[PDB]
Amino acid sequence: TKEDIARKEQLKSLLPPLDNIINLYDFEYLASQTLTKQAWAYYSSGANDEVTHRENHNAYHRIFFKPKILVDVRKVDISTDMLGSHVDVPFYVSATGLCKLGNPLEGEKDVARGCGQGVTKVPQMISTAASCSPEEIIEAAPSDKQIQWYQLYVNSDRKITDDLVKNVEKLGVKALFVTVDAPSLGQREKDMKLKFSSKFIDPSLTWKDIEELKKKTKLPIVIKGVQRTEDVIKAAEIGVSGVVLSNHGGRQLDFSRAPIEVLAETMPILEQRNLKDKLEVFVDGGVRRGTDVLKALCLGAKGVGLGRPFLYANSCYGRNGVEKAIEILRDEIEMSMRLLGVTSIAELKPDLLDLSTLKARTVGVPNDVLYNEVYEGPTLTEFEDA
Amino acid sequence: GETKEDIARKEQLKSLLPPLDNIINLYDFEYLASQTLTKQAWAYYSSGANDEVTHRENHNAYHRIFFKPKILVDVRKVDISTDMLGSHVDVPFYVSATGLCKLGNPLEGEKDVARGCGQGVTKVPQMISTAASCSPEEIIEAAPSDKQIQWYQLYVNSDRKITDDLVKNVEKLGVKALFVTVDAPSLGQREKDMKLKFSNALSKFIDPSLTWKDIEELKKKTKLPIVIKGVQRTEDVIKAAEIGVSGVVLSNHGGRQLDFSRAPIEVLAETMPILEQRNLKDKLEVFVDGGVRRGTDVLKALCLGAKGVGLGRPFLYANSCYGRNGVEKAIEILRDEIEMSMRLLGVTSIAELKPDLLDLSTLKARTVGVPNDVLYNEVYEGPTLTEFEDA
Amino acid sequence: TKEDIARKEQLKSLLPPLDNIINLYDFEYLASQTLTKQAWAYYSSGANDEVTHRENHNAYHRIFFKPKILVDVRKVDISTDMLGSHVDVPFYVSATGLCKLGNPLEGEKDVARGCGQGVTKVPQMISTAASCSPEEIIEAAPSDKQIQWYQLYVNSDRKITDDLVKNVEKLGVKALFVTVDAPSLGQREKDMKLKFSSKFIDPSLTWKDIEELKKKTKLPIVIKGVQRTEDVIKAAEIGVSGVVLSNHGGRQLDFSRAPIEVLAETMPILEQRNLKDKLEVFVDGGVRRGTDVLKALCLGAKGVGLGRPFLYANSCYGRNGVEKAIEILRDEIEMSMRLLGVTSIAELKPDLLDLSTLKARTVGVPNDVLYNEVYEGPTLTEFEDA
Amino acid sequence: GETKEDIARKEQLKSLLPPLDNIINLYDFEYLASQTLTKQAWAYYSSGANDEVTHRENHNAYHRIFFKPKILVDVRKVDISTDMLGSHVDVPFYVSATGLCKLGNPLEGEKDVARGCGQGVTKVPQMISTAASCSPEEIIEAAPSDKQIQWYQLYVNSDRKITDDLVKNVEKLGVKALFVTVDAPSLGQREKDMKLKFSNALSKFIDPSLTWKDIEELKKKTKLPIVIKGVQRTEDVIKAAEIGVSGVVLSNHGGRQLDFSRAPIEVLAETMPILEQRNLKDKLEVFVDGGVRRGTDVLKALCLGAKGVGLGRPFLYANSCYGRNGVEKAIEILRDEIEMSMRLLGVTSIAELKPDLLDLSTLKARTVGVPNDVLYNEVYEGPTLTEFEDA
Ligand SMILES: Cc1cc2c(cc1C)[n+](S(=O)(=O)[O-])c1c(=O)[nH]c(=O)nc-1n2C[C@H](O)[C@H](O)[C@H](O)COP(=O)(O)O
Ligand SMILES: Cc1cc2c(cc1C)[n+](S(=O)(=O)[O-])c1c(=O)[nH]c(=O)nc-1n2C[C@H](O)[C@H](O)[C@H](O)COP(=O)(O)O
Ligand SMILES: Cc1cc2c(cc1C)[n+](S(=O)(=O)[O-])c1c(=O)[nH]c(=O)nc-1n2C[C@H](O)[C@H](O)[C@H](O)COP(=O)(O)O
Ligand SMILES: Cc1cc2c(cc1C)[n+](S(=O)(=O)[O-])c1c(=O)[nH]c(=O)nc-1n2C[C@H](O)[C@H](O)[C@H](O)COP(=O)(O)O
Repeated sequence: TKEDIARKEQLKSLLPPLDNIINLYDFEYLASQTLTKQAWAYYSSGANDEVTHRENHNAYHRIFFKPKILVDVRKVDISTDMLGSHVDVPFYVSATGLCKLGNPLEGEKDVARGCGQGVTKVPQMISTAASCSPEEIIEAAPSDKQIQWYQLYVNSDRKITDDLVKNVEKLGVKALFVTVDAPSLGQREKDMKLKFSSKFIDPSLTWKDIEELKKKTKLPIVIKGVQRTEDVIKAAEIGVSGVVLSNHGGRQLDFSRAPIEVLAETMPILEQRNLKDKLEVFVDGGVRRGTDVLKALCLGAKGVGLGRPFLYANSCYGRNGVEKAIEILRDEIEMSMRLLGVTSIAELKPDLLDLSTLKARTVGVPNDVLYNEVYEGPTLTEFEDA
Repeated sequence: GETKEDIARKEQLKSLLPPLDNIINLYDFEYLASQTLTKQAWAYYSSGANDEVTHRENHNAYHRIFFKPKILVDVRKVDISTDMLGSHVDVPFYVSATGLCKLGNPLEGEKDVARGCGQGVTKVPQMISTAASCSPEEIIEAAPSDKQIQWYQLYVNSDRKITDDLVKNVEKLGVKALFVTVDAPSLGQREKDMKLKFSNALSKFIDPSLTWKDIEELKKKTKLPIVIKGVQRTEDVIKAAEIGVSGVVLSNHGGRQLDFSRAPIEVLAETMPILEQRNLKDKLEVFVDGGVRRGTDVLKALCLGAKGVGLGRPFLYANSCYGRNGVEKAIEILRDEIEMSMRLLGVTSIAELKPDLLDLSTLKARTVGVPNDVLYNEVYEGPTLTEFEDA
Repeated sequence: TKEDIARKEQLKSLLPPLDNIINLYDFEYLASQTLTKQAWAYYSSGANDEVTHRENHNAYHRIFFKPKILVDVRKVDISTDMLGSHVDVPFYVSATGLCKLGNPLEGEKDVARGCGQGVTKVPQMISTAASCSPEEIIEAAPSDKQIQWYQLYVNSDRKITDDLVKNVEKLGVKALFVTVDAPSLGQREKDMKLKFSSKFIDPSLTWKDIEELKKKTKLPIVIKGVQRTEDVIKAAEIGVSGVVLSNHGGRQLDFSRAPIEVLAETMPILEQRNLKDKLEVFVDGGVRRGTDVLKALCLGAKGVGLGRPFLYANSCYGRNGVEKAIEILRDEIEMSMRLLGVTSIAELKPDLLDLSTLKARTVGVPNDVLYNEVYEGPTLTEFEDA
Repeated sequence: GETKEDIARKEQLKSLLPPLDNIINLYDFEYLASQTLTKQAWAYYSSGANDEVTHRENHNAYHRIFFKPKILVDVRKVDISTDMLGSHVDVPFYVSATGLCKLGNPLEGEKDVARGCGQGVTKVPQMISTAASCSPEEIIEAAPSDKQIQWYQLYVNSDRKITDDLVKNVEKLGVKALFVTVDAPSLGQREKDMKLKFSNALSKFIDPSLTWKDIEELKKKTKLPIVIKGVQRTEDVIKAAEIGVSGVVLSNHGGRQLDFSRAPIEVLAETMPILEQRNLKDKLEVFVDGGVRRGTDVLKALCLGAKGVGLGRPFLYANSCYGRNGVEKAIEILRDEIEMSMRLLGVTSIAELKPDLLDLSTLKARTVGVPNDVLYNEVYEGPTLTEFEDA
């Protein structure tokens, strides 16, 4: 609408220096003002009323910390293992389709770059729906040490999916995340409203098919989009490597629970049956601060994913932005680890958390409109007129 | 009390209404109606009893329920048809009785909802109000389809002969059930309505004497299935089963009667397990209404074991902005919302919607916060986001 | 501040016709705009941060109704007995000092008039701190049938209080409410802020003194301002007639509980010890609708008081306003009784109430300012530009 | 990053500040400071770690506690004096350590709080910060009264000789206890502060290695009572008692360090009963700080068994607007708030403040609402009040 005049003025040199970016929300704010209406709609959107998208995040605040004091914390290590690889941090960039809307010149290529160009090396989940080719993305990663996973929507045409699995294996991805929370497309209304002037994805995907995909590949399988303890147990029973507790960033079923709350529930069940070492359990949704990450890890998550935050960093400052987002988050984790009073990821245990109010998921009774309207609050002292 | 704001409202209405294809959800209809209906029409449709808490609560209580969706289930094909009161129904929801539909649709009123409910590929049951602005005969005649279900809403008169003639007439006109409304012996005080009359409660028409005996007698006078509409507690659900009526609507009249009646979704959750405990499982069909605006709302109620879920206001609004095709669009929006969240839920039929698909652990978290600390919050300044360069 | 120009313009003929007053809040609104800054401050005020004042009301919303349908409700009776007198309604006007601030010409006289001038006769509690004399108030009541109670602050000079008790007995008051929640004055900051350009009340009042006051008078004693089950039991043990569960309209101790919540707690204790008939138990605070009254009565209150609502009616439309406030409330009760499915005050029992969430008295965790600020809600469909 | 808004702030400050007698509560000081301090001073004082939730929570958690006041008790005379760490104290509260008090009071800084704490009829303990802008000697010299209590806040340096000299110096200067701060091995990220630096974390100074052994050693090196400041869980309270230190401050540094540390009032409630269960009753004096702004806040903490309650920010604000007499006014406001609500509580001394005066049943109701339904709430129109006549 010939208004992106204003839009290139902000982008251009009105953007703050990267070094002035304090947190992940800063990236989000700037993204909100500079992207095209449709890039913004496509990235920021959730399903229907977007309660789950929001509740993904808010549920972290239903958990508090019980930190240890008087512990030597001079030295902290936040490295860990995810899917047989050693990783610098306990988080990753979750898979995120069509990055070219926000970063038109480089797209998914810049995520790879930002994930390996600096001191800390963060795993990248690549979308089957990436606007770049899997080859353009792997051959762009500036360090052999960095790792890459492939996210898979299994096609109705299973020949397509059988060759895809084979092409990514030989390109060096270290795992397959099979997305199972999107048999039909979540109704994302922000998109639709602006639009006013599936085959891609097989809705028949079965457990039996996952049993089958186990046999046709040597890459480790994580079932991405589990939303129930019962199905975590089912992933164990069929012997996949892992599972992402996820609701697609609240882009699919609205009133899916927060994965953090589901985590809290499933981990203890997985212990009453030996299964803690069997199944790596990942978590995404709503994660915006180092303490969110820490809460997850304390509950038993092997790793925690982020989508939108990185997507927004990438869309404003490309690869450099991604590297900074990594820096911001990695420091948030170390700094708060220290205040928690532990020194390694393996020391992050449930006794560090206060879980007594996890289930305080409330809906107030409607506000008394008349009563509140006529009431006049207390008032501060004023300053003389002089 | 309308100005020549009849004009501001008319240009609004007049071609400024967006194309029907651009309506995404049931709220849109609501929004459009709020700007285009006459002040009296808007007040009559949109209002509730006293402080309107029950009205809003009806809706919010749905949000105290979350889902436990099944993954990696074959959800290629999905069917949302079911049965209600002995008839096959394309859909698990229906249009509840609303009086005076001509305030919003002056030309056609209830006839246009009959048309919307029955014209297209998806057909929806319609409950006809005793306070309908059109006649029963007009509304039944108007029905474009033989396979479409019309039900009749009854207010029993103090003069029982009138009620007797009425029941005989609608049975003969071919309605398929009687919903006897029991939650309005006294008329709920809808203050938005009163606020117009100035600056702009017992009646013989609805008999405040209606009793359990009266319902018992009524069922010997007709072969139509009888439903008690306006049940607000489990004790009365059990009572309904005892007198052997067909069903019950857990309802509070859309928050238009008693304020601080519970959300029907909450009563449902309490009631159905107690109806297993006592065997009465499928002796009584249990319907729920009020505050339903999304397919996931409908799904939650069915998972608790509602036979069907009714909507009032959303259909009023569609009819008032877009007549018959508005009603069909409303039917399509909701139909699609239900099918699509069934797939994501991991079930393929109505019978497969069961309590184990719901997380019910925070159902009871209906809270009133301690008043906030206005001075503390006033002086407090929150974090801010980075700004763009000054220039 | 020569602004009460505006003030007499509203008062004068800008005031809506009495017949256009729908509810008790309407009176409150109009009062808010027309009273002097200091009358408003003096009436509307609560203690410190005014949480209790507000929580008095909000706690009613922590209770829902379980109403009976298919009950013949053609006929309802809301009459009852309070302190050996038959009363038309199950409520009363609580005592309220200095009514001349709002109604300068008539004051406490107009409350009496409004309480007996129309069809329904409501009891009046008279303040020891009334701006009118007890004689001017009793001799103004236009029906002998109407009843009057006296509220007593016992003076440090007990001669003053001994003659006062004697003067009100012979003037025909049918009871004494001894106020015990105000040994020191609650800090009411709205007053203080505007003011910037005790002996009256004995802080040594003891149980022993109430035992003593029992002997020196034949009028029935209600201890007004009980805030604990433990002290209700103490009023029983010393054989007073009644007790008002009250915190002075949140004008005294902030973070006193809502009397409704205290009611809910004490009534069942009074049954596990025979005491339900022994002690009449009254309740005030926050009551603004017929359903508030009904909730109280269902829990076992013998009556429910209101202050501010009547005070505001009286201050805008004097005696006529008071009569209308009575009408508004009395109809609210009958109408909702009917919808509840009972026909007499004695049928108002706890089984009519849903008490499962009485203790859902919550404080949210602080709002996530950044997260919420950047989030953009869903949006309604717009209307064409045309 | 100050404009010649140094001027807008100076006319504000300059005689436009209201008379001290017109200040009603601790919030007023806060308000006045927010308009008169330099941007850096305001950010440094008012800010917390990351999203600042713990900071606000410190305060709100007090509101999860209600009172069970005793009636018809003789409350003519009331006494709020008590003892802390072996000294008699006029009051149950104290001024916690805040660094850099010269940002707000350029001329006098910490010396003016020393004066405010000790000048008048009511005297209040002062904890001196290691990051004080004035010197210990300056601040102690400044104390107008022999009977006034000064305590010292210690950050142990990586170079322990510096800490050793410091402890010997302040002991000799006559401070009455050591508060060793343990909740800041890493510096909390206070983003309001950072937001100025642009567009306008380990240090050798605070040793991140500090250990339980180090505290044990410290107590053999001084006769002063030692308090561990920044205890955030009961497990560490038990640990403090085991090594036989004098006391513990349940504190999270005013929400300036770990975000999502609990409200200390909540930890208090959990901790004290466990300190009966194990006998350790009065082996350890337990202090609480953070979010305290009213006398009833102080009362709640004492009823749970705190020995004393500390305040940071409110005293900073009084000192920054009004220097020494601001501090005294703050002391008087709070002193009066405590005495007056003791009477209404129905007790007459500190020892009489016990758990049975509190309603603790909703202490755990720390909730996060499900996000609200923006579309539902948007279209919804509430009831309105009557209007005055058009004319
Ligand atoms: C933001 C976003 C997220 C997407 C995403 C696209 C966007 C714009 N997409 S999508 O086009 O199908 O909807 C996917 C995707 O391709 N496949 C997938 O498994 N997850 C996808 N995710 C979800 C992602 O994997 C995380 O679950 C999600 O972003 C986590 O939520 P936050 O963004 O709140 O961290
Ligand atoms: C919105 C509305 C609802 C009415 C309604 C009128 C309006 C404007 N009316 S009424 O004039 O008596 O109040 C009736 C009616 O005629 N008879 C009846 O049984 N239900 C009536 N209902 C209630 C209706 O049957 C549903 O219970 C109600 O609309 C469901 O709530 P929602 O609108 O929130 O879905
Ligand atoms: C509104 C108000 C109430 C007063 C009241 C004065 C005002 C302006 N006064 S007072 O000057 O001491 O504070 C008294 C009073 O005289 N004595 C008393 O027992 N109650 C007094 N009450 C409290 C009254 O008895 C009720 O408890 C209170 O008004 C009930 O709260 P609502 O106003 O919210 O119903
Ligand atoms: C407000 C504030 C508090 C500081 C404070 C500085 C400020 C501006 N500082 S600080 O520079 O390291 O962060 C200290 C300090 O020097 N040393 C210490 O032990 N506590 C320090 N505190 C914390 C103080 O001792 C109390 O725990 C805190 O102020 C209590 O919280 P309220 O302000 O909410 O009462």
